[PDB]
Amino acid sequence: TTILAVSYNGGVVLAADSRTSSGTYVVNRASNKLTKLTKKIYCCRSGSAADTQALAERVSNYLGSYQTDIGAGVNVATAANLFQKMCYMNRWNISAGIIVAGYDPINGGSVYSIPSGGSCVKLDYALGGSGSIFLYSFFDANYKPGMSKSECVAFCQRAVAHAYSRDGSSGGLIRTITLDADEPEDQTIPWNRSPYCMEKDPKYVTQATQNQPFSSSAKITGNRMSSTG
Amino acid sequence: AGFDKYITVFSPEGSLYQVEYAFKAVTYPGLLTVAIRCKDAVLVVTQHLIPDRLMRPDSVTALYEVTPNIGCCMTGRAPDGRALVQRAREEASDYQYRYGVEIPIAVLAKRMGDKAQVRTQQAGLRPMGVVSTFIGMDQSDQDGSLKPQIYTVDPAGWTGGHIACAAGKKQVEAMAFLEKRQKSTELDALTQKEAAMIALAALQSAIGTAVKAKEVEVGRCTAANPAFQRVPNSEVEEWLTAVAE
Repeated sequence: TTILAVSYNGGVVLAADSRTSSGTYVVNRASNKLTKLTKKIYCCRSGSAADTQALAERVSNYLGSYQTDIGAGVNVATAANLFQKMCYMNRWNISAGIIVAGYDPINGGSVYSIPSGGSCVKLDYALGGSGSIFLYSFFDANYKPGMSKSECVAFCQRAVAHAYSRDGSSGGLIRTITLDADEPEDQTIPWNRSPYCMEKDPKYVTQATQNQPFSSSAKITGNRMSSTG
Repeated sequence: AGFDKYITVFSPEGSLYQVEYAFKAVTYPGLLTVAIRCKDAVLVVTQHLIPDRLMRPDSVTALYEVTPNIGCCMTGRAPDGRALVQRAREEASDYQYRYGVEIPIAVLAKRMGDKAQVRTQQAGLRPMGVVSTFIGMDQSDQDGSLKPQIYTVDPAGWTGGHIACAAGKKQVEAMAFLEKRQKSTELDALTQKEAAMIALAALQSAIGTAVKAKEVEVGRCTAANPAFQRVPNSEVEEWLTAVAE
């Protein structure tokens, strides 16, 4: 499970994998971890699936009522605070890491990270899930703030493809969504079109010389690939 | 045997006097609303008159939105209506939270009618003096299209669908005009502009003042945009000028 959100000028870009696994078996290979709360606020949920689904739908049911009552759009701080409160008074029973990202006309685009513990940190870019730790040292190197909308979604897809290539718990479709002043737009690039994969990476084409032929010299010359040879 | 009319009890001839006096509270504030539905849309027009000229002309209203898809007008005692909306809104969230779909319109009308019947049974509570009209568009089955709906709930709880309802001050003259207009044409075949012309003509027939644009607010639900929304004065003026001929 890998989820991430990156903020740019206009709004935010959410990206995530699509695979729920039972430890070592792919239960669902086309899952959807980007849950909408409002029209312009989404959440990427990681950890357990039942707990985060209950939380997402409870908070979205709250947000629908607040917005109808006040009659004007909802900030992202509201939704992030609701999530933090809930995931804080259930912190012993649930294992739920949330990334709440959205756009409001007041403060532009915003990304909040609510980890397992239950805190709430408002960031410029957030990562989460079991396969995240492979992305930190990817963002420290290849990421610069102030990107455009298109280059942002390209970088997000690239980050997720580098995260689920090495991680076992992650994989499948790459699902991204862009939230900004215009309509929120979605995109799902499959695995057979991903911007990276360790099978098509030409540095992993030549194999490790492990099966040495029974030979007379100590020169290593590659594997033994047939019985005659 | 002395009072018979200060609490919820039956009087000798078989009437609930507190529910018979709650029909005189709706017609008290002198407001009048007309809701109509054409082939593709629902319109609700209400008098929105602020005789005082120091009051914000956009603060006091009658149209509320119960759900993104269902709106309502509240005729009668002004605060009551407001409170009622809150109840409706609550029942939506529960429903929206407990079953996972947005609440139908007939279900909301039935539940808001039942809540009204409970007050007419216990001695303590006072019946809500407000004739609520929920307008919306519902999913029609076996074809998937959206069908317009207008539901009315009284202080007693007499919920009912409608083709065109009128509520409030001089509502009988408005209903008579609508009935006379219906005997000729077919309301479920008219278009939105004609329907709004008929609604405005009924309202101007019931009060007889040839209303201007700033005294009425119009709310609409359309098959194209299913959400309830109120239409600007730049559109109501176009129907006023057309009724003028």
